[PDB]
Amino acid sequence: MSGGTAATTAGSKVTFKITLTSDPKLPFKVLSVPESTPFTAVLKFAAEEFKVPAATSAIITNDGVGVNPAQPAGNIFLKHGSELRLIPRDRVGH
Repeated sequence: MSGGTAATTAGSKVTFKITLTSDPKLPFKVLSVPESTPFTAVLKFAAEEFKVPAATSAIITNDGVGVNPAQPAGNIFLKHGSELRLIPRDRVGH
């Protein structure tokens, strides 16, 4: 079949993998978007699956880096890649 891809593939795009590190559950989230899409939209789609507010939530990495929704998807994948995690901000700015 032509045009029957279960995963969204447009051509030049970066894949993101976010899991819940603060909660006991670890529902992985796959976000396939182009470098044009900023991390603000990426964190939004991830927070949508986690059932949490993206405005008051930050994205850390599997190593231990609190990445913020400001850089573009291309820069986020270039810096870390697909190792990401969702964490709710408790104080002003995490």
